[PDB]
Amino acid sequence: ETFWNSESNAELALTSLYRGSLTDGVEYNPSDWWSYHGMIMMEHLSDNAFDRRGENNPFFKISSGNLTADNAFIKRYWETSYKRIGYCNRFLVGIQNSSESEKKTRMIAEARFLRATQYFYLASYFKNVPLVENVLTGEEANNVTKTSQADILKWCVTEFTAAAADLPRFSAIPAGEAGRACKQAALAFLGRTCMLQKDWKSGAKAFHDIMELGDNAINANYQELFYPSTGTSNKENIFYIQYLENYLGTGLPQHALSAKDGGWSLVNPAADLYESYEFKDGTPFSYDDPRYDPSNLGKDRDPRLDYTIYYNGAIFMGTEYKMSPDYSAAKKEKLDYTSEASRTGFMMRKYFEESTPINDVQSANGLTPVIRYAEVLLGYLECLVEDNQTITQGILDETINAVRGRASVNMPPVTEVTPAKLREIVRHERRIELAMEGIRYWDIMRWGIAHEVLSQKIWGAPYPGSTQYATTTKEVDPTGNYRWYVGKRAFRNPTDYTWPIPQSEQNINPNLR
Repeated sequence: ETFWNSESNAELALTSLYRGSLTDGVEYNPSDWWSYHGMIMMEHLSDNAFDRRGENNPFFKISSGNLTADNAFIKRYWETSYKRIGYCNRFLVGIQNSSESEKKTRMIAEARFLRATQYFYLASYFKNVPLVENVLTGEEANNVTKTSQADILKWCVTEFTAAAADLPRFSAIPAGEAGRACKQAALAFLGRTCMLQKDWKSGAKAFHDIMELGDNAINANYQELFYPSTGTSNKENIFYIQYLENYLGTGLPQHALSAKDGGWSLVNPAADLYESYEFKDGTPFSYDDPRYDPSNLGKDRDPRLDYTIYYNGAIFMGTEYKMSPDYSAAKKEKLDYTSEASRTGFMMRKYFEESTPINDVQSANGLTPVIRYAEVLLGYLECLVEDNQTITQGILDETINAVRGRASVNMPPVTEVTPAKLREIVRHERRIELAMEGIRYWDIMRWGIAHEVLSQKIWGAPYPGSTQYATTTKEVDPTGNYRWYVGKRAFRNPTDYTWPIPQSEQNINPNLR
């Protein structure tokens, strides 16, 4: 009532809309689509990575062929979404009659952006869900009906478009507003919404609008995009989550560092990601190529491999990572099926600013991008290809080659303009560029290839020099490359393209059965 008489009170409410259910530190399940477990660890559901908790862990079961409606992780995603939606709805109603101002107009756009992102993610995975815009009582909420995915996505287009119009451009966001949604953040989600609709023409336009605004650019340094000290002082990270150790610190280090650095090794990259990176001359990787060096897995490979993952013998935080079937379990250096250590032989390097001390691995500074300009450039190109628009070398140079040409990466430029061939090149570049950032599952789902890439066994790092490998891997690598057997998936086509409505909600509301 009187609360809304004050712009500072509106600002306070808006801070809660951004925060959602995120809390300080370690989380054992998602607290938001953008939390470390909600976003980054979705890579565990993809062909890029594995969850150390293993094949029986219900998070991993989301895409392994074993998802059921009583799953605790899908219920978290559902409830945190609808909790934020409900607070956005109250905010949008409550602010309507407050004094007009530029700040009021901006904050309405921020609330609409935030609400629409929740429906974007709900629509990506649950697909057909209640579209709630009004403040409901508990009873009313228990009797809502589903809206189709197509109708939700159309609504998201309208909402992201309206939000973008009234959000400041990226260049107008000062340092003190780091983390706040800009025009380009809303346009990037608009573009992703259009790709889900397969409205490729509209998606190309949304991403191209970001490019033509001219506020963003590819950063010279790839690693620094993901570090707290540098991640907000570049022109590439459009939308991100900043963690400040005195406020809501991130527990990602506790969870994803290895034992030598105080962590629990929860995040484990897989062999199929390791194998995806090109050689330095841009040709595809093969274990049969003489450039493959089992003593230095990142040597003569795309620099993004060593920037993103590490492995036995690599240096991380100034000391050597030791991980092998031959090493000591007491030292948490053994690769096995039980220790508090990597299940694959790989670890994630991305997001860890190695030269800067971390005072508390359970509540650290951190910076996790949600929308990067590299995704915008690759998204634009993907949309043009899918919309049957002619690709020129100029277009390649402004998109895929700007991403590959980043100074710290400097990979050979693409010249392919044949659309069928370019589709696979762009999808692959996107896989490499965005690896371990929580987008791969979203991509393999929307592309309709999840049932192909998640129909397979999961392998780990190669160990040709291991004496214990032959008798301790659950299965000897049938390709002859001595990769560790990690586990398997049997994603169901079509069932696992859609998450079921959580069981508790089906039980309450007959319209959701």
